[PDB]
Amino acid sequence: LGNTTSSVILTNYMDTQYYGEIGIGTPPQTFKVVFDTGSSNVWVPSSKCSRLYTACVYHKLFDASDSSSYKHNGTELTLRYSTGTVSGFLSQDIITVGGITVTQMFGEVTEMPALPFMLAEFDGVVGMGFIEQAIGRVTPIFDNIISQGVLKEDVFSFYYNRDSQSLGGQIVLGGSDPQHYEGNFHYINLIKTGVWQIQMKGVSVGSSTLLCEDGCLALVDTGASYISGSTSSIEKLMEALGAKKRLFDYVVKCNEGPTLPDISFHLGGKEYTLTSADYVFQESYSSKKLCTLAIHAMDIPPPTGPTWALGATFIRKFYTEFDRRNNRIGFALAR
Ligand SMILES: CC(C)(C)OC(=O)N[C@@H]1CNC[C@H](C(=O)N(Cc2cccc(Cl)c2Cl)C2CC2)C1
Ligand SMILES: *[C@@H]1O[C@H](CO)[C@@H](O)[C@H](O)[C@H]1NC(C)=O
Repeated sequence: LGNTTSSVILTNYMDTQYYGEIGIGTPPQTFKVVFDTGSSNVWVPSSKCSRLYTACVYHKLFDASDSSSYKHNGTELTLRYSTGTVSGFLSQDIITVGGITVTQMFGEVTEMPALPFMLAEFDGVVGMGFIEQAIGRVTPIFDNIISQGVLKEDVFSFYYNRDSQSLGGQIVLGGSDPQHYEGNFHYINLIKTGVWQIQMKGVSVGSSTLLCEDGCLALVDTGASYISGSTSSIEKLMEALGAKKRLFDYVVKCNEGPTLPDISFHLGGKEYTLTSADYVFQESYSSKKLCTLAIHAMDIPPPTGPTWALGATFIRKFYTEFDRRNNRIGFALAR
C-alpha cells in the first residue's frame, strides 16, 4: 500500500451515461469510457472495425499502428451484454486513468451493433468488476492498479450528479471524496467474492413491503443507467405505481409523477429510499405528456441472475464505495 488517491472526472449525459477519459498507447489515444462495476473487461472500438457498422463510424477507434507501446495478442473476445453484443480481439498497451499508468490487456472491438451503440456518447467500457467475470480471464484494470502498490486503500468510489454546467460525477481510485457525501458509510458485505452483489431484504412501495419479502439479490452496477429487477418484479412494482408499459420503458402521465410513492430498498441495516423526484424523468407537469421512469425490467441470466441491479438511479442519491480489501459495498447520502 502507497499514499496515492487519484480521481477521474465524469461527464453526465442525460442522467443515463456517465463517462470519463482514459488514454491508450504511446502517444496516448483518448477514449470516453463508462466505469462499469457489472463487468470486468476493458474494451474500446478498433480501427479494424468495418465502416459498414455505423456505430464504429461515430466513435473514436483505437489504431495499434500509431502506438509504439502496443503488444499484439489477437485472442478473440465476445462480450454478450444484457443490452447488446460486441466482438473483437485482445491487445496490450499502456493505459492512463487519472494520472495512474498501467500496462493493460483490453479488447479492440470490430463488431459494434448500431442499436444500442449509436446511442452511446462514450466509446468503450472500463470494467470495474472481479477477475471471476472477466471474459477470457483477462486481469482487470483495478487488479493491475492494486499490483502497483500505489493506492492508499484497495477501494474505489463513485459519485454521479443530477444533470445540469456543473461536475457530472467522479470516481476516486484509492479512497472516497468527503465533499460528495454526508454522514458515514454503512457497509453491506458481498454474498461471495467475484461479483459486486449484495443481499437485499425487501423492496417497498410507500409503506408496504410489496416485493422481495423473503429476500433477493442486489447487483451494485455503476454501468447500468436505471434501477432494474426481473420482468415479474417490475410488472408488480409498476402496477403499484400506476405505470403503463411502453416498448422499452415504463411511463406515467407527467402530471401524476410528483404524487408517486417513495420506493425503498432494504440493504444491510438501513432502508434506502428514493422519492418520485429520484426515479421519474420529470420533463413536464402536463396531463397530456408521458414521463419515463428510471426503473426497467432486466432478466439477468445465471450465475449472476436473477437479480436486481442498482444503477445510476440509485448511485445519484447514494454515494457508493467498492471495497476490494474487505469484499463489501458502502453507501452514504450523496451531496
Ligand atoms: C455477462 C456480462 C458480459 C458480465 O454482462 C455485462 O457486462 N453486463 C453489463 C453490466 N453493467 C451494465 C452494462 C451496460 O448495459 N452497458 C451498456 C449501456 C448503458 C447505458 C447506455 C447505453 Cl447506449 C449502453 Cl450500450 C455498458 C456501458 C456499461 C451491461
Ligand atoms: C494472450 O494473452 C494471454 C494472457 O495470459 C497469454 O497467456 C497468451 O499467450 C497470449 N496469446 C497470444 C496469441 O499472444
